Amino acid sequence: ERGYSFSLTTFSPSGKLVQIEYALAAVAGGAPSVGIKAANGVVLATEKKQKSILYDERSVHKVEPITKHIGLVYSGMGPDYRVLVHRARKLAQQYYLVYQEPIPTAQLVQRVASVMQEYTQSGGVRPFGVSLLICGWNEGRPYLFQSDPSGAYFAWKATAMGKNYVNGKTFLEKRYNEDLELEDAIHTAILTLKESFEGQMTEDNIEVGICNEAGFRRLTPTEVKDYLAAI
Amino acid sequence: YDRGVNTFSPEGRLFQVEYAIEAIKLGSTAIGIQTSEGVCLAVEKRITSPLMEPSSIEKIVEIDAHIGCAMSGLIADAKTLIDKARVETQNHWFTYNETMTVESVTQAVSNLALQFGEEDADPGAMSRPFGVALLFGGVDEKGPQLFHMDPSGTFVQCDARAIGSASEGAQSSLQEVYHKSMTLKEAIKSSLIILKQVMEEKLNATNIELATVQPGQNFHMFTKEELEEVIKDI
Amino acid sequence: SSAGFDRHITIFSPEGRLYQVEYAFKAINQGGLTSVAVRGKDCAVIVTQKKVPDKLLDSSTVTHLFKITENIGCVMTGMTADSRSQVQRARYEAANWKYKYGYEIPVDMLCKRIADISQVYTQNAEMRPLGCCMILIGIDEEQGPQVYKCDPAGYYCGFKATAAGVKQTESTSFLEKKVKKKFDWTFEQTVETAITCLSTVLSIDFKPSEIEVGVVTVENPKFRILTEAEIDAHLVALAE
Amino acid sequence: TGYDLSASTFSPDGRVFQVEYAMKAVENSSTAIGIRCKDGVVFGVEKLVLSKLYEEGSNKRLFNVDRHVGMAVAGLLADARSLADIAREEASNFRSNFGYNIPLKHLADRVAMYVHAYTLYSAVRPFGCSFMLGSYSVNDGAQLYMIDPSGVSYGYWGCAIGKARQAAKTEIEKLQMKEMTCRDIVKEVAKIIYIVHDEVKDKAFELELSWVGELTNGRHEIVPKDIREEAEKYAKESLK
Amino acid sequence: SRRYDSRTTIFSPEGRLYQVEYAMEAIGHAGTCLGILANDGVLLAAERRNIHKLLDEVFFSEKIYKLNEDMACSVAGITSDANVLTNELRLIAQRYLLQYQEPIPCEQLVTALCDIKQAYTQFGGKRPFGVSLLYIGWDKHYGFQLYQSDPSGNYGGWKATCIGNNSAAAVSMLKQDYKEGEMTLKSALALAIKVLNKTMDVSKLSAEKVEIATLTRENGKTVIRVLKQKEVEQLIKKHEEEEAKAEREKKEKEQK
Amino acid sequence: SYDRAITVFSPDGHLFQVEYAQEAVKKGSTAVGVRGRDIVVLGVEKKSVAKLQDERTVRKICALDDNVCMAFAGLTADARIVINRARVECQSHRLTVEDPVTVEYITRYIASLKQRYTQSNGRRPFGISALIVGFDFDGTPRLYQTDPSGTYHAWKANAIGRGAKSVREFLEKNYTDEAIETDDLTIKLVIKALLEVVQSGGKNIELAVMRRDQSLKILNPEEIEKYVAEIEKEKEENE
Amino acid sequence: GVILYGPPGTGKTLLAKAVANQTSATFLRVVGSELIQKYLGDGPKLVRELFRVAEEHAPSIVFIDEIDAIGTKRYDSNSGGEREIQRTMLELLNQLDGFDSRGDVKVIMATNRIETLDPALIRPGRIDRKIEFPLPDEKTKKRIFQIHTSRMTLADDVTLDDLIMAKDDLSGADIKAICTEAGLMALRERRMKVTNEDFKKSKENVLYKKQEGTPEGLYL
Amino acid sequence: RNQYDNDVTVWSPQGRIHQIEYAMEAVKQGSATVGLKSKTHAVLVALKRAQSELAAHQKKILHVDNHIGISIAGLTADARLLCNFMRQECLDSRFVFDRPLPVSRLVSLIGSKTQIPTQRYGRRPYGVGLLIAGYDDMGPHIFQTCPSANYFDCRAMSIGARSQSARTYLERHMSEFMECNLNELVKHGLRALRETLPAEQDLTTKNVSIGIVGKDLEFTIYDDDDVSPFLEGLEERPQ
Ligand SMILES: Nc1ncnc2c1ncn2[C@@H]1O[C@H](COP(=O)(O)OP(=O)(O)O)[C@@H](O)[C@H]1O
Repeated sequence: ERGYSFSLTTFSPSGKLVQIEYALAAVAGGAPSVGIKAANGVVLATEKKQKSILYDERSVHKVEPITKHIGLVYSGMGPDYRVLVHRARKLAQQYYLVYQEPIPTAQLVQRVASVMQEYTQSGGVRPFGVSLLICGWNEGRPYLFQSDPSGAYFAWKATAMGKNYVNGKTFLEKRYNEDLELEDAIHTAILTLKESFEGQMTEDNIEVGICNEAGFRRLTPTEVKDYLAAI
Repeated sequence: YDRGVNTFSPEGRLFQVEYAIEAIKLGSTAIGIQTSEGVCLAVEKRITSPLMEPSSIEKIVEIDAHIGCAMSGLIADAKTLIDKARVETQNHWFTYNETMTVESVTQAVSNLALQFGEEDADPGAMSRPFGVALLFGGVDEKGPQLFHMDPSGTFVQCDARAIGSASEGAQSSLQEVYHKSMTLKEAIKSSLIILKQVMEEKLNATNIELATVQPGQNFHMFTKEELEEVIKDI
Repeated sequence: SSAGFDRHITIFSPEGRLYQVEYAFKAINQGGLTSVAVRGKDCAVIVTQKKVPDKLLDSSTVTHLFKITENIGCVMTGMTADSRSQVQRARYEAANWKYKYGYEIPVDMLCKRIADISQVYTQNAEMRPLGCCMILIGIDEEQGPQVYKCDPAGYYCGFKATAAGVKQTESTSFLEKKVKKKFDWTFEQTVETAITCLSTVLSIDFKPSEIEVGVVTVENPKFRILTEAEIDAHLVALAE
Repeated sequence: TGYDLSASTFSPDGRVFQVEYAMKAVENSSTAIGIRCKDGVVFGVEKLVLSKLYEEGSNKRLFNVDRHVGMAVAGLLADARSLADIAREEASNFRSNFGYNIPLKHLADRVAMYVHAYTLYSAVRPFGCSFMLGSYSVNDGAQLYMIDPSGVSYGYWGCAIGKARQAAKTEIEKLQMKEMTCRDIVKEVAKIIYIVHDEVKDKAFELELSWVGELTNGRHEIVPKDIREEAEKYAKESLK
Repeated sequence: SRRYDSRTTIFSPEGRLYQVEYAMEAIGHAGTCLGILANDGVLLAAERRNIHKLLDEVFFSEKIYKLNEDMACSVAGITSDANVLTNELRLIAQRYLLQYQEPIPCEQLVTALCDIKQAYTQFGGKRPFGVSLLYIGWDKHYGFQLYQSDPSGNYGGWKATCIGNNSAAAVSMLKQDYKEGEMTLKSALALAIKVLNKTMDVSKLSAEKVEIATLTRENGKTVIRVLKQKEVEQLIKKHEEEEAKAEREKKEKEQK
Repeated sequence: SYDRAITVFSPDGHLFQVEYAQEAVKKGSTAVGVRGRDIVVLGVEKKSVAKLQDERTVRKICALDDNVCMAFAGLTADARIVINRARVECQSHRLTVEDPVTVEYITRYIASLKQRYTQSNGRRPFGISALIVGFDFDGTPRLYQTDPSGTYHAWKANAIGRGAKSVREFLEKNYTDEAIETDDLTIKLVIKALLEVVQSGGKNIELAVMRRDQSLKILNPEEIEKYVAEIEKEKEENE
Repeated sequence: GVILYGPPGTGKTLLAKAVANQTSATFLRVVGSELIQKYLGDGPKLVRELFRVAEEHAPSIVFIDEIDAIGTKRYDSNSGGEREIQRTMLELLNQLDGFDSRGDVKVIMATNRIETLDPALIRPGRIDRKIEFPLPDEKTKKRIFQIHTSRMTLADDVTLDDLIMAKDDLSGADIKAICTEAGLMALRERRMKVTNEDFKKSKENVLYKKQEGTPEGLYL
Repeated sequence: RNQYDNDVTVWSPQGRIHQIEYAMEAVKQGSATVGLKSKTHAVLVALKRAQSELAAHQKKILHVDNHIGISIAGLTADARLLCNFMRQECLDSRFVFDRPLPVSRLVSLIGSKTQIPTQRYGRRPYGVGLLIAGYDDMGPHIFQTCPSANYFDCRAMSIGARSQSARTYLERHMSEFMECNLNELVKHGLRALRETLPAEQDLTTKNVSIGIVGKDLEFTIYDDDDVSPFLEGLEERPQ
């Protein structure tokens, strides 16, 4: 082994962390994603574009669950995503072992944010390059949070991430409003993913995971197939 | 531009221990003379201001009851070496019921003189060599012995050595006035004669301190008001 | 468009890209070999050419067709030493899974463990990112044959038929047109397509002594390495 | 410029320049030749003196890992000794914790991974050694493997490592090593060494040979000094 | 190895620390917070850096962090790097409460967190904690206290503070417009609204970009309150009328 | 762990990082200190009152024990750590041999700690230079000065901070025997020495005295203003 | 050679303009910001042509203002124009005294800093008169204020002694910055000649201009 | 701008480590020692040097065990470290197996010891060079160690500054080394050593030391008292 143990994320003379902005620029060149929390549950949508028809779409997944009621999608680099998914799963299992209650989504967001912060600060390692989007229906009210590679977190009613996200943000501010239902939230999420997608939009391309008060459910290709028609 | 602490020179000697050799002559001078009836030491205090109390500055620090020392360089670095030498002398007395030879305590204090490391372990090991040269004088079992230690860890026996800023001038003035058959009062007078022209200030009974180790007298005497007996002769 | 140490250690560029994995990909096609995996209805086949430029070299220890477990096979591309280190790591992880969880480790979980191992190499800035490739084949009950490909950057994904090495682009361009008409993909069809892919990419019409073919199937799940007699039979059956 | 400092830094061309400089340091040594036969493995090392700097047998390059495993080195010395004690430790551990003798393939693989574990990080430097590993057993035949400082191990019917390597592999290719026994291949090895060595620039050459085989009933030992070693006289008879 | 080191320990050729000042410049923008006390009750005023319309706001928390029964803290600078410090000081307070079975005084908690912040600049080779936060609290020995902090571990007690955006004018107006020992908890809120009107460039600020949290003292309760948006609006309006009242002195006088 | 050399010898001979850290001391506030035959008087300067900041949390004079006082210079962040370590060492010495801590002993401890911080790897040197004033439990009082290099020296009149050379040159010929003959003359001498800097009077001086064998008493600024008033009144006659 | 050094704003060049009216021969002023060239080669050529013109004319005096911008150090030696500056100063070092030193040419050099200078310039034979410029605390500050307020009005209510009584950290560039701006409030308000509060708020704003945002709450 | 030659980890485009060559330049700056052997004896004669006029001469030969005796050229602290390693290994061998250690496995142990610092990061090569004489079970041996950890089983060789004259003398007077007694062998050693010196001064019985091991002779070191029987009977320098 070597054991560097020196932090290579230092302050710029202008007064900022340059590596955090570089990781955010890495996030901004990632896959597009959208997340909408509308009055009964949270809907997360993204884009799976393969470079060839020889890939297997159902092998890897992007709407990866954590518990029976918490879901996660991402925008950024794929290899730096399974690691924090596994860490969040292990941390939620530790919480369930200690307190004997399903983990509220907010505490999961703070602890994965603290994990990202200590990866930024500690020695010899680069920061993460993935922005998260964590959804869940705990204690009645749905919750939708986003954590950036800086290690912070916010809370959004409806947000977008990845490539071409400022126009998606204006779309979510204009077309959507405070009160929707679940199904028309799925409709407008499919529309705002279709504002930057390819010519075709099938269930092999888009992947949508919804949440509600009956638990987190990743949609089958059949449900996205009949949802994508005439929408 | 910047290299590690263990780096050899292109001509081959070293790149940090020679810098510790270069830091020797930024300190005060110190003269030790070995004679067949005793070992005499002398040093320059190098006062700066009249407000500073002159008795606080010490260079002659005793290690064992029969062994003296004299410094040249950075006193705070050599405090650790002198404390370690005290620990080794007491440990050898405790484990063998006899006093250390001055060669053995010089070897014990020179073993750890070159032990700096960056890849090394422990609770903060030395990261730079000590920048001091030490003179040791004693009467162990073969009689009067004087030793000199430099930051490369090399220790040798010297009959009459002077270290510090004007080490080469005091050595070249020590060449002519020395012989094997002399006495202690003559040695003190000759060392004070050498130290007369070396110092940039005027000599009195407060700018220097000297110490003599003999087979008869256990520790070293000649504090203040005993220096005035030989100062007025000079 | 660097930032001082952008070339050397694994850090983010101002453009967002991290350059050490992109320089490590050239280690895959530096070696000069090409390997094609083709999965059909009830079989998965691996074809890799081998180079023996000197007669004194043993021809039975050149082969990159490594065996991970008795039903899970693999092939490599790139530097040979990192490939063998990944081979030993994959064998150790398969044995550890078989000791821990009681049943046989699936192919996708082994690929996930390999990708998770390789991700820490590009996460930290003190190790070389280990530029070699990974192709695994196996059979999984109620899933049929499975073929997976891992990456030095830690990106694993499923496949239907894929190739790695130096000639990936032309082989995939031919293979897309081959797979676009979904015909009867039997055993003989799969070995014929896998051989003719390299035969049309390289245009060499190779002798049977320089081609290694590994097979796994549903009729028997054991990994088999084809000897020269069956390669002789398949090559004379290919020539009409 | 700056890519060639540490081993954990990939070049723009995808190479690792530290192991290339290690190979450059390897090829400055003297030639070591190993020939596999149908009944054993013969080594041969062209030791170089300067004026004396030695006795008869000094700066030995024929090591001895185990009873049946022979090791001949060529490269920067004192790393050959480190790898020799490493391979000795692997052989002793295998004997202690598995009962029977260590096979040559497993030992060569283990030492190859130990060599490869140094060309990954920036703290340590790659080795400057490229040795040979030959053995003979009744149940496994006679085997010979060669390991480079990059960490690649291949079997060989005959190979040469050192400065005059490209001028020595052709002379190995002249003979047919699959059929001869040990008693003529020792004089063939001596003839190859005498041909490949230049006396204008050095003029201070001296052979040393070795033996594993059924003639030494599965044990490694040096050819019996003044008895035999008249193959130098035979090679002087083949001066033209 | 060694050439890749970023050297976050050595001084500069003028002899002053060279990495802590960049963290202080990072604190020097991106945020605005202040605190006021001269009598019973001590207030914290903070500004929302992100006022985007798609935020839920249901998080029921802000830069104002509750950490004890009798304290509050407001952070400035990197929001990601302040959760670690708040959790650490909460752990320190709870360890004191476990040990001595009394609530922690303000001085000991502030000095403990400042020693923890100083330990990164002293050694370790890591980047310093780019967070400067501000504490309010109540104590048995000295009553209501307000404490400032720096990334270098320096700290100090205060009565009117400065931690956020461009506020040298705010420091000057806090010097000029402050009273000594006469600040009941209705004029200090108006003073905070008057200051935060001038620090922020948004003229006629609403109850979306301002957060007011007061620490008062009941009969042994130490009520920490976060003021809702229903009263902040008319608290702003009571100062909005004051500008029109103050402009009438130059209107009814210029008549001859 | 961060085992890496920070303090490295320069090519021209002198150490670099310690003489880098002397400028932190030299950019700090001034602090002077004298001793007499019955009383000792130490006084900091440049209090820098801001009219809205609490003055009890900005102090520069601390009590390591009942007989030891210390005033630092430079940055306070290292100073607080050194103060706490000195207090811990003093109480640990009192749990040993029952006599209270001698003033020289705590200076030797502080200098040894500073040296071991400069010598070892992966550690920045301290940026303070303390002034340790006290009377031991056998008679005569004394004051010492430390350094980031770790070279303690006993003095009779010292000054540190931005402007130490001017106060030292002023005290080069002012320390007579009649100036230390009484108690009020020593405080007047301290005020006259601190008047060479600051130059406001009675608002930037925080002088503290130890009376005799008694705990420290920080002077209330009313009698400090009285001392400044009589010092100004005694400097009116020139012809 | 005479070299003038000091704190940034003390007397540097100013004094150099005041000596260029009692002089008899012609005075040539060049600036170190001008002494870079984007074309590789016009650097040392301009230095050579500067001294050639000055030598043939008269017993002239050449004043290289801000010479510390170029000849600071040579240890970098990295490729680009940052080492070309080292090449364009070596000609100046050779043309100052390298072969057959020119008669009747007197050089004068103004710097801001000392320690970041090349020691081959610092050695004698090229510059000898090392001149130090300290900041006067109050005594000449009365005379600086006397000079700067001489060609303007002054009322009885405004007196300048108390504005500098507690402050001992100003400079002669700031005093002129005080006096130019204190006349600017009176013109912008169309008020009377000088008020005392004109000087009060001029001192506060010039302090804002001199010391604005230095992060020193921790006193080193 | 030099590059590749600041650490042992970095190789060169020519394929060598320059730090090892710098350690060789370090080891060729010490004084010249000569070690040689017969069929029944092993003698190493070393030349001491004076650092000053009145300072004593630094000794070179120092005993390791009852039969191993080493010389030195180069540094001194690393010399004491390596010599302590030889002493500890000889003690462990005599404690466990109750037999003398052979010199060949001893120098193999020291080669494996010295090869570890020249492969890791931040560890310098050992700047010493040893001439090891020993009488084990099968013949006397004289061995030479290098900072590259390439030990050579020499038969008669010299090390240090200006050792080429000694090497040429040992080459031209090689063959009659085993048939002679100890008295002629020692005179051969001093004749080899005196070619190092310039032709003005000689071996003045205060800058030379002779160490002998043998079949029945304990390893004895003679310096300035028993040397004088060997200096007599020596021919003058041909000049
Ligand atoms: N003693 C003084 N008398 C009059 N004016 C002064 C004095 N000192 C400084 N100044 C003013 O300060 C300004 C700065 O001068 P100088 O230091 O040479 O320029 P710079 O700061 O650009 O190098 C000058 O314009 C001058 O008018």
